[PDB]
Amino acid sequence: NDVDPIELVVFLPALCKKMGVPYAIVKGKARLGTLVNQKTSAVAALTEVRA
Amino acid sequence: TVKTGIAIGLNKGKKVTSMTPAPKISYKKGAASNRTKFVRSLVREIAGLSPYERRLIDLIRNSGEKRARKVAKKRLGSFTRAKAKVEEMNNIIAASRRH
Amino acid sequence: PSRFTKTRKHRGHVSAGKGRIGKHRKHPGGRGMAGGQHHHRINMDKYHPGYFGKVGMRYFHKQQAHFWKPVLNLDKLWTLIPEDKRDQYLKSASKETAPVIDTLAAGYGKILGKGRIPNVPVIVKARFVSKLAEEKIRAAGGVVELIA
Amino acid sequence: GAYKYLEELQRKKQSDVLRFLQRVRVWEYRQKNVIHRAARPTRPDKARRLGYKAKQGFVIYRVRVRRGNRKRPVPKGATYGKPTNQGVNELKYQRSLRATAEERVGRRAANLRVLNSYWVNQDSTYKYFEVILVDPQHKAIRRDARYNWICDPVHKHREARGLTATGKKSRGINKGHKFNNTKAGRRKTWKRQNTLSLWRYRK
Amino acid sequence: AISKNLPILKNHFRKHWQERVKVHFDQAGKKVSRRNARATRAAKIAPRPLDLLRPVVRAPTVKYNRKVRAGRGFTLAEVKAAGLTAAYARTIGIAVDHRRQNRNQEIFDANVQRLKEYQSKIIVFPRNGKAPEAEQVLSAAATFPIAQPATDVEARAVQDNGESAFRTLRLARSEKKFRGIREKRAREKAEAE
RNA sequence: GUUCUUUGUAAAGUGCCUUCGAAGAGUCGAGUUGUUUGGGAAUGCAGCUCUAAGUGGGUGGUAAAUUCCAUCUAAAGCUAA
RNA sequence: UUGACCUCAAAUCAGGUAGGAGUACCCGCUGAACUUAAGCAUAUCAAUAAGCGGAGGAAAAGAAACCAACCGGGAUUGCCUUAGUAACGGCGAGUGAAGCGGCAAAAGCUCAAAUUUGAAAUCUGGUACCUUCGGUGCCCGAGUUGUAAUUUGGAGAGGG
Ligand SMILES: [K+]
Ligand SMILES: [K+]
Ligand SMILES: [Mg+2]
Ligand SMILES: [Mg+2]
Ligand SMILES: [Mg+2]
Ligand SMILES: [Mg+2]
Ligand SMILES: [Mg+2]
Ligand SMILES: [Mg+2]
Ligand SMILES: [Mg+2]
Ligand SMILES: [Mg+2]
Ligand SMILES: [Mg+2]
Ligand SMILES: [Mg+2]
Ligand SMILES: [Mg+2]
Ligand SMILES: [Mg+2]
Ligand SMILES: [Mg+2]
Ligand SMILES: [Mg+2]
Ligand SMILES: [Mg+2]
Ligand SMILES: [Mg+2]
Ligand SMILES: [Mg+2]
Ligand SMILES: [Mg+2]
Ligand SMILES: [Mg+2]
Ligand SMILES: [Mg+2]
Ligand SMILES: [Mg+2]
Ligand SMILES: [Mg+2]
Repeated sequence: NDVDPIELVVFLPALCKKMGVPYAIVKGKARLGTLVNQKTSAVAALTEVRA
Repeated sequence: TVKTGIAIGLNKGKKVTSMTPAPKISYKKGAASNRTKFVRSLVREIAGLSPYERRLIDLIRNSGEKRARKVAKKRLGSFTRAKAKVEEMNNIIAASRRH
Repeated sequence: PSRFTKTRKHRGHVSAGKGRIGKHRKHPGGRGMAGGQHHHRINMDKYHPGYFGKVGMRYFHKQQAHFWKPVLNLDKLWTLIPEDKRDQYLKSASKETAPVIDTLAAGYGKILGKGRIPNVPVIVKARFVSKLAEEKIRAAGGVVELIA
Repeated sequence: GAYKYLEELQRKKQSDVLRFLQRVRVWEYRQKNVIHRAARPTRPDKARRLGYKAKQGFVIYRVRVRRGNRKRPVPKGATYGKPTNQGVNELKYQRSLRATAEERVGRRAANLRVLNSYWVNQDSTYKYFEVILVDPQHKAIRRDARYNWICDPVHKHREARGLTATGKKSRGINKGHKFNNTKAGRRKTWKRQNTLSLWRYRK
Repeated sequence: AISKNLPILKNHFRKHWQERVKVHFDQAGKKVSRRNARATRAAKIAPRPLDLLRPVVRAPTVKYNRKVRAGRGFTLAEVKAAGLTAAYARTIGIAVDHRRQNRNQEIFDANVQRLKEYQSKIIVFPRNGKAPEAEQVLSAAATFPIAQPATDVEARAVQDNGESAFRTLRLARSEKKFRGIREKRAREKAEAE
């Protein structure tokens, strides 16, 4: 929710809504970066999850 | 399009055996590109209309396409661009409530 | 060669042939084409009638190659044939095996009909032909074939 | 990718979202210094199109340039010449505000090379540009054969010589009949056309 | 300064023309230098004819379309029909022009034929072989000279049919001059309510 | 040229079938102003205002509407003689 | 309370870089007037002198949003022409290109926009060692707001 140039992600909710992909706007590109071993990540996706 | 063999008239020129070269991939720079269509549709749905586009839709619905095209030619460059913009705006109007 | 000029002969004569009364001053009548309408009007009108004003319509971006069309008169019509073959073509003025002359390959665009040609058939390939040129070529038993 | 969406979105500049962002960002740029380092491109897709890469040695600078005409700097409007030269207030500075921006940025970061620049914002007083510069001393640039061309001394201050995109545009460097005056260089063409060529055996 | 009966002259020397006066004193020095450069370039490159094989091509602008001349490079179609790839042709000494297109089978066939002749008259040295020194010939243009195509025969039978070629030209020109007016007249005569 | 290397089941090219084919925006373009050009209802450049499209766009040296055609592919970049 | 992130700072922090000179030629900006027009204001001189910024051994331009209208040519540059011509111009004085053609020299190309996604495969730096215009290992860091590979319209890519 804190991407400093916001145009990078403003179309993401609409893209996810058009393609029927669940999306959540969540606090922290820093938190997503900790998720993916980066400083910031600005997105985090799950395509396959274990059974 | 065949030359007539003489140096004057409509299809003047020498009769040469034609070949029809293979089409260049240029001449298709403004091509269809389903990707562009999808991206442009999404951006058109997330960004709204521009203020002059809103004024143009209003003019189409309240004063007619000739007034709308006059205003669109004043706004954009040329008459061809005005025509295309007015067709796009009335396509928007047709996709709108008057489906 | 300076030793043959009259300025070597004017050495010792004060005015250098330019006169004592009207000397050689800088530009007594103006520079270049000055005063062509005011104090050089007589010299403009005599020896240059038509110099001032406009006479026709303009042509933006004219290309001379569009108008390239060299004219060959009928009076030659045979210098395009090689000298050696010309004698045996003049002899045996046959409607068959008539010499073919590519006037475009020779570098001409229109065949005109000034002179007169011998009474021998010739196949003239040209881009354009004068009416009388074609009439004379046909009267000589030849033909004009249009090319481009 | 997202760069296609960025490119399409940046073309809707009078949409509500881009108008809001334009206002907020123009206020922020006006609050910052006239020339100041930008931490990242404001338009990363535009920077990529103009040759920026997100690696060490690529630098973004934001620059503010005064809008309007070039007033003739003569004292009291007196030009001391013929009336055809008396003009002071409608003279137009045959060089872009973008060129002025990137020249000032290059003078500030003289150790870098101006690769390109792009418009980011404007108000009535100012036009705002982001200048992409390359560090020709950085080893990531001196290697990486795609970019070490700009390390060559022939590319020193190409923004000051008009060798960037806006420089070539203002110099009129384009092909065809519309650019006969300026195809190989205006003054070079003029010298060629005003040279008297005299051979040994005069023609 | 308008004197006696003389043609009006237009000598353009009202600028500082003496600041730009190129006298080609170096014509002979530059010719010697061009010959020296040709010699060292020939010695530098492998036995190789100092220039690329150029295609045959028709000049534009009817002033010159009657003649044929060397072009920039062989078209992609010509190279493919000669059996080469453009990259390999460029490496074995054929100029390739991606811009030029083939709409003339005569020129296309001629260029394919001179490409085949070039391939049959060149020896390509293997990168890891011996290929004994093969007596470099300096000119590919002299080896494969551009020939002007012959169109007709020296003598032929007169086949006059009474068509009056002058009249044919007049009628072609008149048809062009009135094509649009007659087209609009036939547009307005198809009214039929 | 001579010799250790052996690169590498890595890399490249080539035929056919099929689905595609992303191609640069305050930019093009337009108005106006100034300058400039041989460029003349406006050659380039620049300021301000307007501001595109995608079988699109630019050009085709007389402004405009209409219908075609031709030719290239901008708004990013390197390059010896 | 602790740990990040973003942005912004500081250090005589580690390593670098810029300035100035020259300036014949080169790339731009800025920019006259004398002069010519037998006066003079548009024009001319001149898109020149002076002023300013910026390079190299050459620079610039350069692989077509070109020229054309042909039976089509095919990056750029330069020469001979085109041509004192088309055109511009108190249509006055004056100015004034370009296409073709011959020749010199020739050379072609690469990014952006693509999911590597079964594996950031990318790179600066520090350090140890070495065969030191660099290499390897290790370690921080840069980087997913995208660094590699793959493609550049002449194409080309994914599948068989
Ligand atoms: K006298
Ligand atoms: K002055
Ligand atoms: Mg005496
Ligand atoms: Mg005396
Ligand atoms: Mg950084
Ligand atoms: Mg100003
Ligand atoms: Mg492009
Ligand atoms: Mg000026
Ligand atoms: Mg380009
Ligand atoms: Mg360059
Ligand atoms: Mg230190
Ligand atoms: Mg003087
Ligand atoms: Mg005077
Ligand atoms: Mg006087
Ligand atoms: Mg006076
Ligand atoms: Mg000076
Ligand atoms: Mg030096
Ligand atoms: Mg040199
Ligand atoms: Mg260079
Ligand atoms: Mg290209
Ligand atoms: Mg060319
Ligand atoms: Mg002449
Ligand atoms: Mg002039
Ligand atoms: Mg490949």
